[PDB]
Amino acid sequence: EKSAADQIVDRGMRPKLSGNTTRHNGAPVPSENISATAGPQGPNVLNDIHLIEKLAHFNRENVPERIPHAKGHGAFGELHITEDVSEYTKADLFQPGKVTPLAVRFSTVAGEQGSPDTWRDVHGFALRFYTEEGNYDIVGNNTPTFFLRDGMKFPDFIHSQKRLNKNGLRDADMQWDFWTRAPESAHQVTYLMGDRGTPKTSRHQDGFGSHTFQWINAEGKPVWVKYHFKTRQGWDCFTDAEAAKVAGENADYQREDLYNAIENGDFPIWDVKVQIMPFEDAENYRWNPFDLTKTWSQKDYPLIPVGYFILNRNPRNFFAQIEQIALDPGNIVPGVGLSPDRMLQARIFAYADQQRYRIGANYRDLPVNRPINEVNTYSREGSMQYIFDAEGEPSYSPNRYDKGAGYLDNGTDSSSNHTSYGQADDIYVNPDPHGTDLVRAAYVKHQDDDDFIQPGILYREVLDEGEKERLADNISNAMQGISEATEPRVYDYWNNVDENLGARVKELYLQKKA
Amino acid sequence: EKSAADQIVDRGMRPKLSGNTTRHNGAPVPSENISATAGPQGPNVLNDIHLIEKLAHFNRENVPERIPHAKGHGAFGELHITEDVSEYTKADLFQPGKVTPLAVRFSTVAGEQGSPDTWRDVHGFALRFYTEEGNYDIVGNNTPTFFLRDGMKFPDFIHSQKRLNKNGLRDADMQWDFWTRAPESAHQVTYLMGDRGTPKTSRHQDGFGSHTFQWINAEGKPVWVKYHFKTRQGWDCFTDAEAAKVAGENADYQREDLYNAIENGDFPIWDVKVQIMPFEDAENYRWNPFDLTKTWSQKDYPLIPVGYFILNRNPRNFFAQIEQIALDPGNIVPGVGLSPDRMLQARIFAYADQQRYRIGANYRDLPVNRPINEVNTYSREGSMQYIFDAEGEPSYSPNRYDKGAGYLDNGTDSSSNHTSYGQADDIYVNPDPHGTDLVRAAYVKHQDDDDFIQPGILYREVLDEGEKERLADNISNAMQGISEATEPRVYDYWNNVDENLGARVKELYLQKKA
Amino acid sequence: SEKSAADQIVDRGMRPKLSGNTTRHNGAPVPSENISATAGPQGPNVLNDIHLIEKLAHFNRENVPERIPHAKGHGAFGELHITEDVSEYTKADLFQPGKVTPLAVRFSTVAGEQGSPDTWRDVHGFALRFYTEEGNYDIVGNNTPTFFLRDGMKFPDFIHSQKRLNKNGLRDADMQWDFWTRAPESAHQVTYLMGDRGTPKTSRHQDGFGSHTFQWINAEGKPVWVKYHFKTRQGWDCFTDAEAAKVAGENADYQREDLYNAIENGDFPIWDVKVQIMPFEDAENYRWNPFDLTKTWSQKDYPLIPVGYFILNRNPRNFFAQIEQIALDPGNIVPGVGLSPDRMLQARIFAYADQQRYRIGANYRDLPVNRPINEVNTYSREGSMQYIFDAEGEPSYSPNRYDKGAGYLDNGTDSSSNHTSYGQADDIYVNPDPHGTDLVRAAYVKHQDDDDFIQPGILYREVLDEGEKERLADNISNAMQGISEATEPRVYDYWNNVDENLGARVKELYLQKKA
Ligand SMILES: NC(=O)C1=CN([C@@H]2O[C@H](COP(=O)(O)OP(=O)(O)OC[C@H]3O[C@@H](n4cnc5c(N)ncnc54)[C@H](OP(=O)(O)O)[C@@H]3O)[C@@H](O)[C@H]2O)C=CC1
Ligand SMILES: NC(=O)C1=CN([C@@H]2O[C@H](COP(=O)(O)OP(=O)(O)OC[C@H]3O[C@@H](n4cnc5c(N)ncnc54)[C@H](OP(=O)(O)O)[C@@H]3O)[C@@H](O)[C@H]2O)C=CC1
Ligand SMILES: NC(=O)C1=CN([C@@H]2O[C@H](COP(=O)(O)OP(=O)(O)OC[C@H]3O[C@@H](n4cnc5c(N)ncnc54)[C@H](OP(=O)(O)O)[C@@H]3O)[C@@H](O)[C@H]2O)C=CC1
Ligand code: HEM
Ligand code: HEM
Ligand code: HEM
Ligand SMILES: [Cl-]
Ligand SMILES: [Cl-]
Repeated sequence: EKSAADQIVDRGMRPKLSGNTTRHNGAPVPSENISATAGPQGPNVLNDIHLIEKLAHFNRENVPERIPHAKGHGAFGELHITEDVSEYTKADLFQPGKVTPLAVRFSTVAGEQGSPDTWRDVHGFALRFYTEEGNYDIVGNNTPTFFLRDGMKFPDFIHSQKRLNKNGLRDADMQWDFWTRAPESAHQVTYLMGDRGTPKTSRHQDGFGSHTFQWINAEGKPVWVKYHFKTRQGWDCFTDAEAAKVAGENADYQREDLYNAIENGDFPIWDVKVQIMPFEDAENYRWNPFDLTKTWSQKDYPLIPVGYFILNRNPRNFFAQIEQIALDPGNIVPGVGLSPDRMLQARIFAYADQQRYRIGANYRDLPVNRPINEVNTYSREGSMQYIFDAEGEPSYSPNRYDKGAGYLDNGTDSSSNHTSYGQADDIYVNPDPHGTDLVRAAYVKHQDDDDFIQPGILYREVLDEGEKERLADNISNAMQGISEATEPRVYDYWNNVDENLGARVKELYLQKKA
Repeated sequence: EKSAADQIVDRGMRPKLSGNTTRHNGAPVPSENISATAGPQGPNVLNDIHLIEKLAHFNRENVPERIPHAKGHGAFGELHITEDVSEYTKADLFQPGKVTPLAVRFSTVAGEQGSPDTWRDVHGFALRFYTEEGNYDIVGNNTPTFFLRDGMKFPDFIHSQKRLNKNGLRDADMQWDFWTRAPESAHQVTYLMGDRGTPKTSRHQDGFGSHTFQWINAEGKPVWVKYHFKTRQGWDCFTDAEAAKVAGENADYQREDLYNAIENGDFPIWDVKVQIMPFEDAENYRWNPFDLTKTWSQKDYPLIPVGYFILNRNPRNFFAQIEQIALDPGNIVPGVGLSPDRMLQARIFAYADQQRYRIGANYRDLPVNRPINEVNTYSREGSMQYIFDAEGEPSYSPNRYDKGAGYLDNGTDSSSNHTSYGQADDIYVNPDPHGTDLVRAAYVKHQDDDDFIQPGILYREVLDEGEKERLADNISNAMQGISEATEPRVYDYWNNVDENLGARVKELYLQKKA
Repeated sequence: SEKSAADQIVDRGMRPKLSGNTTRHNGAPVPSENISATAGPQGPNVLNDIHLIEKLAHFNRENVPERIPHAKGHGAFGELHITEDVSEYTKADLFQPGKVTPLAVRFSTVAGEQGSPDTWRDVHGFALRFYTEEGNYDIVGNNTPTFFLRDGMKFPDFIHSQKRLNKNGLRDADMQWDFWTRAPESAHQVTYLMGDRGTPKTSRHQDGFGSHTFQWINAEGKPVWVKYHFKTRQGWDCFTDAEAAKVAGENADYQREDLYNAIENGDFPIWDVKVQIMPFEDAENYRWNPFDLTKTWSQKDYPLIPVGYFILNRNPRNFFAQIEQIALDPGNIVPGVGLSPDRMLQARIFAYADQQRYRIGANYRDLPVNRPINEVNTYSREGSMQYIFDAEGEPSYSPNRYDKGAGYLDNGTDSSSNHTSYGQADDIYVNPDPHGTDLVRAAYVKHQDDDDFIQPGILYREVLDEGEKERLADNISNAMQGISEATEPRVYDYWNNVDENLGARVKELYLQKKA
């Protein structure tokens, strides 16, 4: 019952201790039960050192929860490569036969800590691979798409899914007012309002990178990729009513399920697959290949196998290793790049920015966040600096010593004299930008790009009749509480997805409005 | 539609705005919808100033939640004095005819920010009165008693009610292991496991100061007091099953109920009453009068009316005025004092300590935390200093200027030359300390002091047959999941409360188990 | 080389020497430390230069709140060696015969901020940590046997008066003297401060003192009162007022640099560790209140008793990580050591950890320099930046059904109900008579010779040589420059109260320099 992740999860852990407790300076604790007073009925004294230390540290246990994805849980495990994808990527963890330790965190989106796992919501599906060339995180979701195509709109969407400023209540009118006024949301809202909005567990859902990313091979050739993590346990979903019943019975149903499964040796597995779009295919694809609200059809780009991952290790300490994990899509490694997906580009900034605040400036030094290789950096100081460089090493580059600089640099000067390095392939090999100016512009318009065609295809060509009916039923449930002003916007929105769906949504909504 | 609290709840509020949005420097925002790129398909530029500002501030929305009592909600209103209690207290807010603005926050204890209002739990009942001699907070609960008599044990109790370190799950075995090994808990556990563990709303419960406090009149004469807030709406409780059903239907049931009631003009009212124990009655009472786990019998000390309070104003902004309120039992005013209740004495330190961290060093300056009178303090600086003293005023006392010093001081020197002020009645007029040394000691033992007699009396003399049966049923439900190691300890604990209760608890537990 | 017993401690958290190329904080290779990525050579900077943003953002977060007070300081590591038998007086492990214990020290000024000169006239901090087998024992002392105040309520007043005016950010002579003359309990320490010892040349050329009365308790539980004295083997060596001010401009880090260089060159500074020991029963009848910080115990009544020595033989590996982030705290006591009814000390026992929780973070105790050598067994958990955590599944509460344990007075299995009592809290201190049964705000118990002026008067009349007496008056009159006309007579009276001849000379010199 060993795990490749054991090295990682044992970092920072004390041995088992017994006898008597100590204060934080190591001195023996007199009592955990009775505080010191000036006479049995006299006042508490200021100098009960343990009392104050115990209370003060208790007072500082809590830290800001994530916004969004506050409610979550995770595990550790292993990635196993079983295919040869070296033609497409030089990324070390993806080379033939590689086995790489991993962490994963699953989550909901809108609710706070302690909110139920089985509220209808997207679920986060966020992986870290502790690779030989650094931590590579694929911070995904249980959906191949998402609600928006521009990060500028992300805080609007998340406030609309959270609580009204006046009274701290979540609100149907607000959710639908936003969604109908941001019709790019239709693809993901259709997915969310279906059966997959309420998966039973974290084990019984697929995961996806959602965004288009780039793979680059040893020769520098790029291809566009999408990640699919296909559950070996299978999709398994509650109905709307079932999900609510479970929310009241066990708000931590999914957290408990994953813990139990691993504790019992029932290790969940996902097959890792990719869609691969040749660089030359992108401009002419029927949909914009970088628009997050557009999936690539699997009839055009079938899933290609890479390997599998398995979760075989529960955390040693939930707070230290899961609450404090700092999963970040900007944690890329050689052989992997980004794309002109504006949502992705905003994310590459946003996660580390939040983590610097939520955890601290030195969050990268915490056991679960350190890579397996040594970090060679000129960064220094900051709050709670546990790790520091070898004595006397330089704080600046270029310098006259040997600590070094970037791989493009010579290590000895500032690259003046008009030195150029060229295309920043490590970010991504870019396609045509279609303009020479700083602009605020639409995405390049491809033949079938609109806000409604893909969820309409889902409804008309993929869903069975039971799925179609449950979708309409779920939507009409989610509509209860909207204002009269919002009603026709919602009718119009669903009509635009499909006129039969829209008709049925309105029919059921009106029956329930009573 | 007016409230005395209007002055307070309007502090910090912007006027209604329209037109277009602005950045935080006041410059016009170009778009809330589209971010700037270098070409339509080019990379996002670093200098989309609004994008980064919007994302970065979004990233910092969350702050540490309270530990404990994270999940709560509140309102504002008025305290009205209707009786003359000036013979007992000189406290300004309690003088005849006085009408004082108030805030209140209600809460659960164990769960985090998103957790259901209707989990079985104690409910917090925390009041601020914005008096002419400062903010006076009575930070109470919906129970006249509590689980412990020494603050040293408080973090143990709260960890036992929260989540296991390994897996983030709450745990029955942990809750009962602590409760039965800390049998002082029996009084409150009996109250908690009865109907009152699941009140339907915040309006349908009493509130209590719980601790013994002190009242001092204009002549300096002290009496011991306990606060009772008697609901005019009446106690109204869910069954165990009903509370869980509601948790799944609406995790914010009580928050929503209070908001709706006030919005609809159905203003909830509580009658404010006190028990008053003469200073000379304390040593000879059948129970220790300062032990939080001991209530004063209302047969011995009947409720004496003081006035009523009414909640007639919802917050303008929930986060700003409720999440950020810093309710603190150390917020006492002239005419009110403490007592040798060790729990109370620990609390007088603990709340401000947490608030300095949870909110910030300058939390007292936030609109909802400022008193109505001007604060004259030598404190200065700290993070986010909004309010500062008049230009050039001195930073130290004693000084040669006019800002002043304490009311006991002369305003000109340091009170050297062996100056004494005598008894610190503003803290409390103390009873005998029963010793001359710094000690860790039991409370003074009164005739009927033990851990079990009071809940036994509740069971044997107060509860009706349905209440007694539901109590046993609730306990046996809450026991599901305890280890075989814990079972006999729990059987014994309940037998100590009452032999018939204990027998029924074991009977129902064994029926439900396996 | 030169080994140190402190090597274990100072090596904690240190990376090996690295070469080749730099990496981002996720471990991926850095393309450039020189050029940022743009959309075309003359195009805009792109958002997704991940290294650029990470480098700038972590740079932006390098600074942390400096200490208030004692912001400007520096330190080293070394060894405590016991050479005498004091076991009849204390059971404290580090003080037992033959014991060798690793140590840290930080020296400092008081009023100035992080960038301010080491040689401004000021008290100097002398703060020791001993990494003992029974926990970290810190003696957070100063280079004076006394201090300005006898009640912690007044401490923030004194420190604001030594810092900057609220309106304009300037330090101010009038404010300093207005406070001192209105708080005449300050006279003892101000006399010490204004003499030669206000300007020691280096950290090595000054004594250290615990200042407060502490308590020692032996194996049988018998207490004695003690004061610590750390007697420099290098000897007191002081600048004049003029010399110190010149050095302040020439090298603001004169003392920091001196200590670094001394240790690098193998010139390890040493102090002899001694105590005054006052029998418990002597306390009530001493001519001065033995718990009043403004009162020293005469060495004629209580001579210095030798204990051992300490030596500084190791420079820090990283100044910020090991010195700026050290959390020295007088509340870090160990078995065999206790407190006393010195109200300044009692306030300090609260204040340091309180500031450190803010200045560093909730989990500051887990940083390499702050961890003891023994394992910490605590039910505390979580908090920001939790690096260290308990063994998997260990309980978070006591009493519990497992083995993690509780306090040494507890039984480990219940809450000590049923009216359990443990008795006198000797680990805090064996208390003397409290002289009352009520919560009060009261003077200290008045001993025969207690006043605010006799002790500095004795220093002036019986201890100082003629040169010291004259330089004292000259230094005081220099420090008075800038006081208001209102403050002048207060200062004249204050010095007259110390000694009429000193007062006359102070006024003479002050008026010569004013006009
Ligand atoms: N292309 C993609 O990456 C994905 C697309 N979709 C949706 O399917 C539509 C067609 O895509 P395309 O790949 O061309 O067609 P395909 O028929 O090849 O794929 C349809 C996909 O939809 C999934 N699916 C089945 N039931 C549901 C449901 N209740 N809710 C959400 N998804 C479900 C299928 O999973 P299964 O094989 O287990 O039946 C399958 O992955 C798209 O418009 C999109 O909305 C959904 C998931 C992935
Ligand atoms: N003394 C006090 O301040 C209080 C005591 N108690 C409990 O009552 C016992 C007797 O106290 P005493 O004042 O001498 O006797 P009393 O008969 O005068 O008061 C009994 C109290 O118990 C309340 N009560 C009724 N049902 C329940 C229940 N389901 N769960 C919890 N409380 C309930 C009553 O409320 P109501 O009048 O509305 O029926 C009343 O306030 C105590 O041992 C204590 O456990 C409870 C509340 C306050
Ligand atoms: N009792 C104590 O713990 C100390 C007292 N003092 C001062 O000395 C006075 C007499 O104390 P007592 O112990 O009875 O007499 P002692 O003669 O036994 O001791 C006098 C002390 O004063 C020190 N001293 C010498 N020059 C100066 C100076 N320039 N500035 C400050 N201190 C100096 C001496 O150091 P050295 O032996 O090297 O000459 C010695 O430690 C006290 O009122 C106090 O002000 C000062 C330091 C410690
Ligand atoms: C521009 C759009 C988005 C922005 C700005 C954004 C930003 C953030 C931030 C700041 C966090 C908190 C990170 C932390 O504090 O550790 C977060 C959490 C998370 N986000 Fe996003 N997000 C966006 C869209 C997405 C998308 C499209 C996905 C999936 C493809 C996603 C998946 C997740 C997941 C899984 C988490 C939780 C990670 C964990 O378990 O720790 N987000 N997001
Ligand atoms: C020694 C025992 C206790 C300690 C150390 C303690 C400490 C605390 C702390 C630190 C907070 C968070 C405050 C904040 O961050 O704003 C809190 C919340 C709270 N406590 Fe306690 N507590 C104790 C027992 C009690 C008792 C006996 C009562 C009732 C009589 C009580 C009622 C409350 C309430 C109502 C809140 C939430 C206040 C709000 O709504 O903001 N606590 N407690
Ligand atoms: C009631 C009076 C006093 C209070 C409230 C007080 C409080 C403090 C605080 C809060 C710090 C900053 C600690 C940190 O953040 O690490 C500090 C620094 C310091 N204090 Fe005090 N102090 C008092 C009097 C004294 C006395 C009498 C002495 C010496 C006997 C002393 C010696 C020091 C030293 C040496 C430092 C710097 C420690 C270091 O180098 O890190 N203080 N003081
Ligand atoms: Cl920040
Ligand atoms: Cl803090």
